[PDB]
Amino acid sequence: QTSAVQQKLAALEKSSGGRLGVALIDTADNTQVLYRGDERFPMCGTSKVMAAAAVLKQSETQKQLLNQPVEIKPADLVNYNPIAEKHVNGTMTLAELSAAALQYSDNTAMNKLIAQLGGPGGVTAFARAIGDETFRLDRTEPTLNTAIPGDPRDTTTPRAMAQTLRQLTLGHALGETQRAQLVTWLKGNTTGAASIRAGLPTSWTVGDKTGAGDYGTTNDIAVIWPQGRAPLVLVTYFTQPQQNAESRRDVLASAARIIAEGL
Ligand SMILES: CO/N=C(\C(=O)N[C@@H]1C(=O)N2C(C(=O)O)=C(COC(C)=O)CS[C@H]12)c1csc(N)n1
Repeated sequence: QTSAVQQKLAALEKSSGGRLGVALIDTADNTQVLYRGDERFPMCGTSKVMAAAAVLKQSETQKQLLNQPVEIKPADLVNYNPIAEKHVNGTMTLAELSAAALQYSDNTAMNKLIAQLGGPGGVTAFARAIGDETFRLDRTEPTLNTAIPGDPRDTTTPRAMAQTLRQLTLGHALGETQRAQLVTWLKGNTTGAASIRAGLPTSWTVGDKTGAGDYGTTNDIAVIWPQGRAPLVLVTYFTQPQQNAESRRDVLASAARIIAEGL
């Protein structure tokens, strides 16, 4: 059985030609609205939130960890390194790496976060530690974005990622200082204007992390503070049947617009 919300999302999905996954959590009453909420989707860059959060968790017991400089070698650079390329034969702190990964989608920066955690398995272990039983990170950048049909690697479900993003940004999966830091990073994201943000009232404060990959995979996860009501968490995942499909950030904006109706 479906609600009008789910029917609108299904119609959007059909018109888009792809596969859409949505999870909304309204913290006013802890209700969820889901569309393909328990299907796996390739996370691509939305996985950078889990890696940054894992390092924040480490820093709760290692207080200067975020300010630890990490060497950036020429050999570290991968396919998209807008911030890290400014620091080749130099350093970035774990805070700077987190900001670059989250706010500029820097893939080299993500690889340093992954390395700090001991590899993709370290990121997954953090996910399990905060109660996310679904998330899995298997690969480093750039191959974690291959988004191959049927491939379980580097996937999660909309429901799981929404629950986790809520716990990280509004709940207490992290310490208070670290939660605030993650919120600050997400709020300052530079890559999200055309995605969930484009489908929501401009007066709402939004923190988000985008992701993109092959199969026209177009993703965004967001924490949302509407004017005068409890915050929301929204995950919108989208992927398409053919490997070189075009990005569709408009589909994410449309999904957000549908979800926002009545709120
Ligand atoms: C093998 O890797 N292939 C990638 C890829 O690097 N995806 C990563 C990902 O997510 N990224 C983000 C991200 O984390 O959102 C953005 C966003 O950056 C900007 C400026 O908005 C830039 S691409 C990078 C890819 C991307 S699209 C396609 N067919 N493939």
